[PDB]
Amino acid sequence: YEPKSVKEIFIEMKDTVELMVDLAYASLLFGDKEIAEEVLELEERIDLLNYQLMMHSVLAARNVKEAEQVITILQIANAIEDISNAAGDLAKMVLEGVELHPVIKETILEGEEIIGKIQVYPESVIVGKTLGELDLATNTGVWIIAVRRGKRWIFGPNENFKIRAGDVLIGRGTRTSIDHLKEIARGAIRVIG
Amino acid sequence: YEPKSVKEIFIEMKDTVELMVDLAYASLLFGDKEIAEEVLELEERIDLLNYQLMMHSVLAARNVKEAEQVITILQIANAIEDISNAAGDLAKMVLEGVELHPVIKETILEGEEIIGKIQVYPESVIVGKTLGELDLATNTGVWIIAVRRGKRWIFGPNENFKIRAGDVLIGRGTRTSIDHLKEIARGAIRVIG
Ligand SMILES: [K+]
Ligand SMILES: [K+]
Ligand SMILES: [K+]
Ligand SMILES: [K+]
Repeated sequence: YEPKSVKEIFIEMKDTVELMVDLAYASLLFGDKEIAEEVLELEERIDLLNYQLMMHSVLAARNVKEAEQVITILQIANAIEDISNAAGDLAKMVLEGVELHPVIKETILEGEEIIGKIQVYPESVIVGKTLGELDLATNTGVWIIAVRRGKRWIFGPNENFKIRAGDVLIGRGTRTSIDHLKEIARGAIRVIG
Repeated sequence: YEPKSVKEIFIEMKDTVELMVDLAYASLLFGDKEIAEEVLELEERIDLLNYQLMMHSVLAARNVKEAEQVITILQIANAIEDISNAAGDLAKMVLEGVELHPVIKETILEGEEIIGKIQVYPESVIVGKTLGELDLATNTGVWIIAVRRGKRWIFGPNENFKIRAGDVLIGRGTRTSIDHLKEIARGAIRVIG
């Protein structure tokens, strides 16, 4: 069983907690319980990652100096853990079926950074391309945090994920970026970058 | 004194806490105490905003139904507050001069989403343009969270902020997006979008 490094564990924690906050907001925006449940499942992966980060960290330190540096890692993971649980608190609200004040969804759609639902049409130039090749974050400023494909959800999709007509992309980015990607997705704009 | 709405207060809280997390990571990456101090100052603005959100919220509810909806707002603000304090915990570490384990900066530079320092040269096409007109988030995928201009920091700059040669932009985005913006900033790529 090949050994993982502290860094790769740390990186997954950081990447994961950020995905969780995005999905938490998405679950509130669309009042979607499945997205919310994904957030709680990720919250457990965070706890697991944190445990491994601690195991690795602890064993790594053998002298005072090393110990002090290992502690800085644990402190940041602790802060990450707090952000994780906060995201979990947001998801719980959706899972409880609570009736949300209307300003909540509006706020999510009107902040500097929003969550948007993007329908992919048959004639769009992104149909048949992987996220890896499209690399939407880089090329559009829109970060794809999930895709609804029929009755299934693909959360935090790879660079290997290939887009199909009918897919519904859940993206994060500025309003303008989102509206832009929609036109592309609609096929109205037959060019990316 | 014109009345603010719950939404605008809520929006500033959400926008602000996100800026705080970005700056927290930036203060760790560059071991920069001034950025870290900005994070603690923002943490106070969050508390203030939260207080106002509570005042407004409380007064708004007059019946059981309204009260239940107002509570959903307070619950989310509470989660935001937890993310705020977590960001503050990260900044405290930098302010304490703690010696960071090397994996920390590497992790910030190697995650899915990174923090990058971008030098603007005299010959770059963005010199003399406002963020509003460049709207880098939309047009490049790079989110500018701050600018170091000489001996001064401008945090969370407006759409009215005009870029100058010599400015050092602090951006958030994918590695590829960041490297791209650097070429533009270098003037090597005389075209944006
Ligand atoms: K040890
Ligand atoms: K805590
Ligand atoms: K009342
Ligand atoms: K707490």
